[PDB]
This record gives sequence, structure tokens and C-alpha cells, in this order.
Amino acid sequence: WSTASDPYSDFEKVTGRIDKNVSPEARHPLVAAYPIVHVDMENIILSKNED
Amino acid sequence: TVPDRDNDGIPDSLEVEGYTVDVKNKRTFLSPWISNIHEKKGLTKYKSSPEKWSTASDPYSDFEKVTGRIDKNVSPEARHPLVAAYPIVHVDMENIILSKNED
Amino acid sequence: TVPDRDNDGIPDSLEVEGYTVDVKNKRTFLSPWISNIHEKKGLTKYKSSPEKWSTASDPYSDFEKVTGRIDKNVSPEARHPLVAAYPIVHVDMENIILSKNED
Amino acid sequence: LPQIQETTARIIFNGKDLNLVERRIAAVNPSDPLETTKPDMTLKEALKIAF
Amino acid sequence: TPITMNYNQFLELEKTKQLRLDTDQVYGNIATYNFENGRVRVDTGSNWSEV
Amino acid sequence: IYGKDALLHEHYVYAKEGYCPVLVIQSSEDYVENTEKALNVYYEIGKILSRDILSKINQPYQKFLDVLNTIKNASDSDGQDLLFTNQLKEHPTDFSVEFLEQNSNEVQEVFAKAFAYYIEPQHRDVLQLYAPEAFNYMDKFNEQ
Ligand SMILES: [Ca+2]
Ligand SMILES: [Ca+2]
Ligand SMILES: [Ca+2]
Ligand SMILES: [Ca+2]
Repeated sequence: WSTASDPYSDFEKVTGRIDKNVSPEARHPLVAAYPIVHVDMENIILSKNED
Repeated sequence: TVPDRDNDGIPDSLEVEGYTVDVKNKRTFLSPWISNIHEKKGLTKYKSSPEKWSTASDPYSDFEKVTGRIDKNVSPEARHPLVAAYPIVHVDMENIILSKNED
Repeated sequence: TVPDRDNDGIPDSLEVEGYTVDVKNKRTFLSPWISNIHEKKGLTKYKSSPEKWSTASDPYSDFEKVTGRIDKNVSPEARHPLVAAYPIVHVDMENIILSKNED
Repeated sequence: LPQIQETTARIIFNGKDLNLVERRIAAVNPSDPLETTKPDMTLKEALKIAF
Repeated sequence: TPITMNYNQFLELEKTKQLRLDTDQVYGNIATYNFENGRVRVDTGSNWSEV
Repeated sequence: IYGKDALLHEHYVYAKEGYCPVLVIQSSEDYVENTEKALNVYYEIGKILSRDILSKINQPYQKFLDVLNTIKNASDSDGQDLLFTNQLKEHPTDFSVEFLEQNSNEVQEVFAKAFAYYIEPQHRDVLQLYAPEAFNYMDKFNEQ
């Protein structure tokens, strides 16, 4: 039903009845569509709990 | 049985070729574009997708948008099917209140 | 089969052309308007939308409002279908109590 | 409530003991095809049925 | 619990008086028309985030 | 939960190109169906109903007068102005509906009114209030 096993059918991927935020090069059925998420840390804030 | 692939209650050839909602009586009737009659009335010719239930992809059908069976808070210029209807919300800050937690 | 597009249990031509509700013995009968069989009784001629289940868009049908099968706390002048029925709530403040959190 | 506010005419009247009485009466918006399906409302009929 | 600010940020705020406010994302739902009774009803499940 | 607009009258094309165009379809729209037309029909049914050359099998009192007198009874003892409208006022007695001279004035209106009483499903809902008193008359018409 999904040849790339992503949660989108072959027919949805070739038809266009899909979440449009999918990249166009992922609209081919043999191309997987998946997020890659990683978190960066810009800044630290430490507070000394001293009364 | 006339086809409507977009399943939005309005057939496909009308969405392709042009149509208009003109009420001869109190009841509302949707029908194909005729330039002899509807142009003299000032009715706006409408075209939309035969395969999109919502051609602008907003959560409102083409038929609801041309019929008026919609949330009436939608702006009138958004009642055209090729015009999207969506909120734009941003927050402004009028005032700060800081309290020094000193005992 | 008589049409009722608004699906409010009352047909479309009656809502257009005028109608009334009248009891005969102990039973409510939805008549169309006759000026020689009603006006004498003082019955009020009613008109409403053939395509609105609630012509005033309040959460009460046209038929419930003319029949009486409604929340009875609705005011009697709101029992007409072209009259909206809605609450207006605002809060007044009678008194302040401040307590100084001082130990 | 916004469905009622955008489809009706609002009339405020204070002849009953100087108290502001508000009534909303369904009236036709010409640019809305579903809203035009209502029967026409004159002002005198509205004042008769509302007050 | 109310918002907390430590000491150095408090000093920097009372010096610079620069405190800005950003709107990252907005949650909110759609109400859709019902063909049954004409009443536009809120689907609490769907949100504009989808749309 | 259902089909939207099952009329499917879209396939039909309307011509009549030119000034003062008039369109007439089996569906009936524009000048076809309106409240004014219904009001005009009400005037038409009440007096001298049917402008056609010939109508139904019965305009005579030989077979249609005894039935009308028999049917002229009200269990509720009401039907005032509701029946013989514009009859130089409802007769308190009229000696049980058997006199013609200075009375044939409303006989034509009464026979025309009878056709109006049971014409189409709508009128039946109105005539549904009459319940048994009218039904008896309606049953004879149905048997024909
Ligand atoms: Ca369509
Ligand atoms: Ca469409
Ligand atoms: Ca109705
Ligand atoms: Ca209605």
C-alpha cells in the first residue's frame, strides 16, 4: 500500500492528495518521506538559589 | 447520475466551465453560466476544481462558499472559491508589570 | 412527498407563503394561512426560510418555536421565528474585600 | 452568538421604564445568497412583532 | 505559579528597559457548517495547524 | 447523510435569447411558481373555478344537491365564514338548504369551493383539520 512504507500510499503520492509540506522530490513512490528532528541549544541560564 | 468527483455537491463540468447561484424565488438554485441572463443581473461567473472539495483547500467547500451556508464571519471577498479564508493572529503587548519579590 | 429542504419538519411553500398553528380539540395542526379561517381567531401569520432549519439561526428550529416544543424560559416575544432568542449576560460587582497579608 | 450578530438587525429601545431593551431581528443581507432566502422585513412589522 | 526572574536579568531589565514579546504559534479550532440543521459546530479535534 | 440537490435539472438547457425572455420548464420556476400566482389561484378557485371549456361530470343539482345538504352538518357547530364566504352572510337556518330563489346566489360559489377543498396534498393538510365531517365528502369524490 506504501512501497516506501511511509504513512502515505503510492496513489496519494502520485496523485497529490497528500500533505503538501512533503518535499517535491519525496513525491516519488520509491523516495521515502520522513522528518529528521534534532534540537540545538543556544543559551544557558543558571540561577544560584541563595537567599 | 451526473458526476461530482470532488463530492462537494456540485458537478464537475459546471466547476470547469463556469456557473452561478441565482435565486428566481426565495429558495437558492445553483446552475451553469449563461451570459445572456446572469451577466445582466451582475452575477459573478464561478470556476473551481472538479476534484477539490475545497479548491482553496480552506476548511469550507466550494458549494458552501457559493451558497452562503458558511460561518458568516468570513469576509465577503473571501466568498469567492479561488480566494482563501484563514485567520491571521498576532499578539501585541501593551504593558509590563514587574514585582520585586523582596520580603 | 412534500419537500422541506430546511429539514425542520415544515414544508417550504408554507414557510414562504404564510402559515399558522392552531389547536382544534386538544391537538396542534400546522395549517397554511387562510385569512377567512384564522384572522378572525387572531392567529399570527408566520413566514420563515424554506432553507433555514432555524431562520433566526438561534439553536431552535422554526417548528419548535411555532409549536411550543421549546425551553419555556424563552420569552414569548421571542416565539416568533424572525425574532432571535439569545442570552445577554453581564456581571456586576457589589463589594470588594481586601485583606492585608501581614503577620 | 456571532452567527446571530452577523445576520440580524439590532434594535435597542428604552420606552419600557427607561431600560435599554435589545432585540435582534433576522433581516436580509443581499450579498449572501442563503441569507436572501428569508422573507422581507419592514421596519413597522419588526417594531410590531418585537416590542 | 507566576513568571520568575532572577537577579541579573532584573538588573538588566531595570537598566535597559528592553522586554519584547514573541508570538510563536497559535492554537485554535474550526467550526464547520452542518447540513443537518444549519448549525455551525466546532470540531474540537481539528485545528488550523492542519490547514 | 444524504444526497444534495436530487432534482438534477442542470442537464436541461434554457434558450429564449432576446428582450423580455420567458422560460417555462416541467420543474416550474420564475413566473411559473410564486405566492402571487397562488393568491390568484385562491381568487380563481373561490369564484367561477375552472376557465376550461368543460370540467367534471357534475354541475347539476339532480344528483348533486341531496349529498351537499346531507354533508352540511358540523359536529363542532363552527365553520363560520370558513364555509359560505361572501354569501350575504351565513344563513342561521335557510330552512335546511332546499330553496333556490334568492339563494342560487351562493350555489355556484359552494360547488366551486368544493373543488378547492380537496385539490393536491397541501389542501389535504388544511382539509385534514375538518377530519370526519369533510372526509365523508372526500371519500365520495375518491370513489368517483
Ligand atoms: Ca464539484
Ligand atoms: Ca470542487
Ligand atoms: Ca421548512
Ligand atoms: Ca425553515
